[PDB]
Amino acid sequence: ARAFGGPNKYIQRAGEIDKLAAYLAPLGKRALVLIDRVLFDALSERISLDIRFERFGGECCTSEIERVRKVAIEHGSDILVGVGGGKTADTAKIVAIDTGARIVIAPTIASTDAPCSAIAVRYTEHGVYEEALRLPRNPDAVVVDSALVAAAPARFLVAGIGDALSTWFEARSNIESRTDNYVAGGFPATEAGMAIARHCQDVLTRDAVKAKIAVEAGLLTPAVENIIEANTLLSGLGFENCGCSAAHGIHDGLTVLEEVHGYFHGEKVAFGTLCLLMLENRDRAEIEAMIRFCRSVGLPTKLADLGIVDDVPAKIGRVAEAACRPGNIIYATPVTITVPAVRDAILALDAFSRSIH
Amino acid sequence: ARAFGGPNKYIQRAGEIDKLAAYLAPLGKRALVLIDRVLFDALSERIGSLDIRFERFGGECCTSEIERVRKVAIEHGSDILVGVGGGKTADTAKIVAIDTGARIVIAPTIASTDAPCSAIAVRYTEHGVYEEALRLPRNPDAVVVDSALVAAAPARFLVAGIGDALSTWFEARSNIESRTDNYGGFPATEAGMAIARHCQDVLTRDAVKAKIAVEAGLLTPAVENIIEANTLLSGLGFENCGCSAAHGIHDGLTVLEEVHGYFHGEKVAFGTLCLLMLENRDRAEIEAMIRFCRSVGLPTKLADLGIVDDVPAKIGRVAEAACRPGNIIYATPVTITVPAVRDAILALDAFSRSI
Amino acid sequence: ARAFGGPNKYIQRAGEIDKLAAYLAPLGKRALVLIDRVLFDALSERISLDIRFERFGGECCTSEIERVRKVAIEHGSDILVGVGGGKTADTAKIVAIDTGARIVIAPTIASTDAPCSAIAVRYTEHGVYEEALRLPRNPDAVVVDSALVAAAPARFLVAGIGDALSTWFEARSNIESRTDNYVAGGFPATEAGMAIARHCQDVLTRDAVKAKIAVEAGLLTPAVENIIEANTLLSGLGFENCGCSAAHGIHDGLTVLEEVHGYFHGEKVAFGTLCLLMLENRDRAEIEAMIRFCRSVGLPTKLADLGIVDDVPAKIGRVAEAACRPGNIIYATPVTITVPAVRDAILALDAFSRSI
Amino acid sequence: MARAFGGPNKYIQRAGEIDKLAAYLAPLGKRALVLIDRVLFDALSERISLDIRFERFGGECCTSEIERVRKVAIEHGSDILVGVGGGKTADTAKIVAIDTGARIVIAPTIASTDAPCSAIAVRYTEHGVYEEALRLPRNPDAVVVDSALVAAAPARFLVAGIGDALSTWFEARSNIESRTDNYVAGGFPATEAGMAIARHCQDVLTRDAVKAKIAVEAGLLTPAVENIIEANTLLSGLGFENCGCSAAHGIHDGLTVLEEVHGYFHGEKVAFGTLCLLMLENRDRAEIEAMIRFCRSVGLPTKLADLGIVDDVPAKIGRVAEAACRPGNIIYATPVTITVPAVRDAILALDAFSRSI
Ligand SMILES: [Zn+2]
Ligand SMILES: [Zn+2]
Ligand SMILES: [Zn+2]
Ligand SMILES: [Zn+2]
Repeated sequence: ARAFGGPNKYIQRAGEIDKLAAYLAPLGKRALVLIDRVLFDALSERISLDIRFERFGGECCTSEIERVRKVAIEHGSDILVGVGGGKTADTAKIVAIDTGARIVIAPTIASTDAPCSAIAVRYTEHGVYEEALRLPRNPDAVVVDSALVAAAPARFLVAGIGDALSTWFEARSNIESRTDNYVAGGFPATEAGMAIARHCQDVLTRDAVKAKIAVEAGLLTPAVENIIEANTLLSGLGFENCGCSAAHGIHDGLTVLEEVHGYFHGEKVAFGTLCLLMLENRDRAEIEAMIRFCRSVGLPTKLADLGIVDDVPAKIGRVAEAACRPGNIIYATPVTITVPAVRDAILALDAFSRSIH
Repeated sequence: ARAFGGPNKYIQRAGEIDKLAAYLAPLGKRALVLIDRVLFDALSERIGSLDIRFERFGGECCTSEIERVRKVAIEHGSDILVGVGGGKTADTAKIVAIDTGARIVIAPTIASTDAPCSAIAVRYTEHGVYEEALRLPRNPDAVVVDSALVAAAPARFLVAGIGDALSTWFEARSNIESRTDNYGGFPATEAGMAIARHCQDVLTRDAVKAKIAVEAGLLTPAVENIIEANTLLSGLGFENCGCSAAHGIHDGLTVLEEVHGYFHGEKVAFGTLCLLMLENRDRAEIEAMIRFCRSVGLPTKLADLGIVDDVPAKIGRVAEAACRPGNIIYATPVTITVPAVRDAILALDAFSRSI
Repeated sequence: ARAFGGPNKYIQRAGEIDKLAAYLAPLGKRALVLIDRVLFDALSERISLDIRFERFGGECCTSEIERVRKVAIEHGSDILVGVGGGKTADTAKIVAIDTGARIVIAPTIASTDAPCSAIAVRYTEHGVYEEALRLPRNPDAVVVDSALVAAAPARFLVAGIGDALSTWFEARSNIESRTDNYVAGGFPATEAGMAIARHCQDVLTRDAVKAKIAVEAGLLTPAVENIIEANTLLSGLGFENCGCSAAHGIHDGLTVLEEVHGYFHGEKVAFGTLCLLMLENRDRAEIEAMIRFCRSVGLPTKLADLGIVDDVPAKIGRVAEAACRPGNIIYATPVTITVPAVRDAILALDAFSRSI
Repeated sequence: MARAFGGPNKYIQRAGEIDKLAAYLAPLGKRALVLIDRVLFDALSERISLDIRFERFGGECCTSEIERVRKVAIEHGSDILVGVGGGKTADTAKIVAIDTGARIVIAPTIASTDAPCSAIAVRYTEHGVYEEALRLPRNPDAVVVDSALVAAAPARFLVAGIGDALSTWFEARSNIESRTDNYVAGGFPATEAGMAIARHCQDVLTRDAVKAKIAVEAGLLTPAVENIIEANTLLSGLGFENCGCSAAHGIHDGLTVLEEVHGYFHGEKVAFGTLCLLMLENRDRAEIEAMIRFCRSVGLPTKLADLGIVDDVPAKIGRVAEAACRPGNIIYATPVTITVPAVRDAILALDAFSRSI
C-alpha cells in the first residue's frame, strides 16, 4: 500500500487576497472567514455569497474551536476560511470537519506547514500541546498572497524556514523506521511524497539566506517566492505524506516550558531538528552544517536561544517525558526511544552546539 | 506567480476496488459509476447512505458519449461521478462531473495513462481523432488504485503506461526552458518540477523489473512503483509543469487511420523520442532513450506504429495537425514550424533505424 | 545495548588435523570425537587424554542427537569435538550444550558458516528444516586444516561461497530493520560484527574466482586460504553477530520440496540471497551483478538450477508458507512480509534471472 | 601459510549491566573472586548458588600484587577471577586466573584501554615501570560492559581510551607491512577478520570521538559514547591481539622509564607514541598532521611538553629509546630498520613537527 494527499489547489501570487472571494464562490454559498487579530480590520475591508467575518482568538484550543463552531452553526456556513498563521488555519480546519464545510486557507505569514496539511494541532489555552488531529480532508484551496506574506516582519519568514527544515530529516526518519504517514487512514509514503520532502531541503539551502536578506530590506523577489512555497507547499506536502518524527515530537514537549511560550512554532521545530540529528547519531559534519545553516538565518541552535537557562537538566527531563508518552510521533524515529535517550540527545546537541564558534 | 493542483486523495493498494463504495460515501449520496465494458459485469458485482447507478462505457470520450452519459447523470440526480476504466473512461467521467457540478472519483483498472490524477480531459472524435484537451476547473476528489486489479491486466497496458510517463520529465524540461504555463495555468511550482524529475528516475530504476514481473503474472514493489509513476507521478508532473511536443506529436499522430490500434502511451513514447530530436538533444541521451524504450518493448521507429507506406506525406500530415495555432507543441523551446516538426520525426526514425 | 560472540580460538593451517589433540588437551580429559562417515576411517587414525570415536549419521535430527548424547554420557565426555560438515558440527554442539561439555570443531570442508557460530540447526530425519537452536556458548576452538579442506571436491568450496555470500546482505537487512542478532538471547549488532559482515563480501568478490579455479586444478593458494577463512570465520562471525534474514529463511522453506534435497545448503542460500534482493527491491544493477557473480562460480541463479521445474508457482507457494511461519527469521527483512510478497519475490527473481 | 584469531567468548555492553553480573558468573563456576579498583570497591562490592570473596585492588599490576591475589584465590579455591576496574585490575585478574586454572570475566569500570578483551596482560614494576608483556593462553570467557558506569567516570578516562584505540589501525598496518605475527596462540599472521576490525576501529573513532567527548563532559550517555566505548574495548582489543602491536606501544613502554610521565594515563602515552610511529615510518605529512589535529580535538597529547617533558629532553628521549629497543621488543614489528637513534629522532622530530602545527 501507499497513499498521497494534498490540497486540490494551491495558488501563490501577489495581491491574491483581493480576489480571495472569487475562489470561495464556486465552493459554497455561505462563508465564515476567520482572520488573525492584527489584520482583522484591513482584510475584512479588502476581502451569490455572503461573508461573516470573525476575529480569531489567537490560540487553537477547545474554547475557541467551540466559540467559532457555534458561530458557524448559526451562520449555516458552507465554507470555513482561515486567514492568519497556523493557529488560525487549524481552527478553520477543525471547525470545517465538524461542520461539513469546505476549507480554504489564505495564509498571511509563511511561518508553518499548517496551511496545506490535513493535520490540525490543538493546544491548551496557555499554548501547551494537547493533541494532533489527523483530519479526513485536506483544504479545497490554499491561496497565498506573496506581497502580503512578504510584508510581515522578517522573523515570520525565518520561522517557516525552521519549520520546513524538519521536513526532509523527518521524512528520512519515517523511511528508515517504515512508519505510516498521516494520510487517511495512514499508509506508507508515496514516491511523490519522498521527492517533495527531499526537494524541500534543497530549496531552503539554495534560497533561504537570499530570501531572509530580501525580506529584511522590504523586498519581494524570486528567492522569497521560492521560500514561501517551501514554507507552505513543499513542507506541508512533505510532512503530511512522509510523517513527523522527533523534531516535531520535541517541539511538542518543549511546549511544557513557559519560558518558551513567546518563541515561534518554527524556531522550536528548528531546534528540535538539530536534536533529531543527534538522537539518530548522525554525522558530525551534517550536524555542524545544519547548526551553521540555522545560525546563518537566526534560528536557535542552543537551549539558551529558546530562553532555557536555569535548571536545564531538570527542564529537559520534563520535555522528554512529555515527548515520550506512549503513542507520540517521536516513536517514528529509527532509534530506540527512551526518556533518558531523548533527554540526553537534547542536552548533547546543546553542548555540541555550545562548542561550535 | 505559481500554482499546483492535484487530487485530494490518492490511494493505491491491492483489493481496494472492494472498498471503493466507502470512498464515495463521504462525498455524496447518489454516485454514477461509469465502467469499461470488459469489466462492467464483474466490477458492478463487487462495487455493489449511498446509492449507485452503474453505466457501461462506450469506449470513446467523444461528444455523443459525454452527452449521452450526462443525460443519465441528470436523471439519477448524481452527486458523484466515478470513472472506472482507462483514461477515456476517466476523462468521460470528469467532463460529466464538471457539467453536472458532481464530485469526481477515479478508480483506474489499468495504469496505462496519466489521466486519472489531472484536471485535463481529452475529447476525441467518435473515431479517435484528437479534438480537444479540456482544461477542467477541478482535479479529482479521490483516485483509488487497486494494484492487484491493475497488475493482472495484460503487460502491454503497464508498458503503455511507462510510455506515457516517459514524456513527463522531458516535457517539463521543455516547458521550464520556454517558460510556458502549466495547465488555472501559471508557471510551474517547485513541487511540480521535483515531481516530474522524480518520475523519470522511478521509471529507469523500476521499469524493466515491473515488466518482467507482470509478464509472469506477479505483483511486486517494482510493479507498485511503476503503477504510482504511471498514475500519480506522471499526472502531477504533466498538469503542474505542462506538456509539449511529445503530446502534440501524439495528437498529430491520431489523424492517421493505421495508428488507431496503438495505445496512447505507445504513441507518446514515440513522440517523446521525437521531442528530443526536435530539441536537438545529445546523441547519447537520445540513444539511451531509444534503448530504454526497446528494452521494455515500446516503439522507436515509425514502422513500430505501422507507418511504412507514403511516410513523408503522412508525417507531413501529422505535423500539420500538431502545429495548428495555439497548440501545445508551441511550449517547445524551439522555433516550431511544420517542416521542423516533420523533419524531427523523420530524423528520429532515420537515427533509430541506424541503431 | 550491543553484544558480540565468537569462538575463543580460530586456527587455520595446512596439516592441523594432525595436531588436533594438542588443542583438546587443555580443554578436558575425555573427548567424544564425532566424524562424518566418508572420513571416519582415515581421520580416526590420524587423530595423556582418551578419545572414543563415534561415526556420524548424516542428518542433524533429534533421533541422532539423542544417540550421540547417550554415548557421551556413557563416555563421561568432557569435550565434544565435531569433525566434518555443518550437520556434524551442529550435532556435536547440541550434544555439548546438553552435557555441559566443551566444544571444538574441526571442519573437513568449508561449506557452511556453522563451525564458528552459537547456532545449531535441526532438520527432520529426512532433511526438512525443523528448528534453529540458539546455543548459550560459542565453540572453544575452531581448527581448520587447509590442506584437508582444499582437497575436497571443488563443489564444497563453492557451496561455502554461496553461504558466505548471504552474510553482508542479511546483515544489511537486520541493520535496516533493527532486529536482534543471535548473541546471548539477541542484541543489536556490534560495530565489530557489522565490520566483519562487510569485509566478508569484500573477500568473496576479491578471491572467489581465483580460489574456485585453484581447487579445480588441485591447488592450495593464498586465494583459497582467504576463501576458507571467509566461508568459515568471517561468515560465521557475521551471521551470528548480525543475524540472518530472508536468504536463510528461503533456504529453510526450500527444504520442504523433495527435488531440492540433493543440493547443498550453500547453493540454496546463494539462491535465497538473490531472492532477498528482489524482495527488498534492490537496485537492478546490484541484482544483476550478484547474478553474474553467482554464475561465474557455478552457483544457482534460477529455479531450474535447484531442480524446480514443474508446477513451480504452487511449489513456491509452499516454500513461502513455510518460510513465513510466525517468529521466523524472514521477518528480520526491512519489508512487509507476507506469503504472496515472498512467493512473488522468488518468482520475480527467477524471471529476472531467466532474462539475463 | 597460516592464520589465527582469538577473542572473548562473550562481550555484552548495556547500561546497568553491573547489577546482573552475578548472573553471568553462575554458569562458569560456583566460587568467584571479584577484584575491584580502589575507588569503586565499596559501591560496587555491595551492588554485585554462588560464593564471592571481594578484594580491593592494590592499584598496580606487579608481582607483589599478583602473588597476593593469587594466594587469596587459592585460599578461597576460586573457580572464577573477575577483574572490575581498569586495565591493571583486568590484567592482574587474568594472570591469576591462568596460574589458578580459573575462568576469566572482566567488567570494566572505565573504557581507558584495550586490555579487557585480549589475552595480553602487562606487568609493571611496583613503581610503574614497564616490565613484561605476558601472552596468556586464554581470552576472557565474558566481558561485561556497563555503559552507564563507564560513562559516569571523568571524561579523561574515555579520552584516554580513545588515545589507546587510535594506535590499533596504525600498528596493524605496521604489522601487515613487516609481515609480523600476532599474539594469538603463539603467533600467526593476521586473519582478514583481525585486519577488518582494526581498520574499522579507526573509522569509529573519527566519526564519534568528538561527539562522545562533548557528551561525557556534560555527564551524558548517548549513542556516540556507546560507539566509542565499543571502539575502546571490543574493536581496539580484537585489533591489537589479532594484528599485533608496534612502535606506538613500544614508545609507550619506553616512556614509563621516565618518572615525570607517571601521572599520565596509559592511553595518553600511547596516543603520543602513535604520532611518533607515524614519523618513524616517515608517513605522509598530511596524515601526521590530521592525526595531530585529531588528538588535539579531543585533548590528547601531541607534544613532549604535554607529557610534562620539558627539561633535558634529548637525554630523556635517549633513555626512552634505549628501553624500547631492548632486543625482542615489539617495536621491532615496525617496517623500518630499528635503531636507538632512529627512534630517538622520530620522537624528537615528531615533537618539533607538532610544535609547527
Ligand atoms: Zn509544523
Ligand atoms: Zn498522456
Ligand atoms: Zn548457513
Ligand atoms: Zn594499550
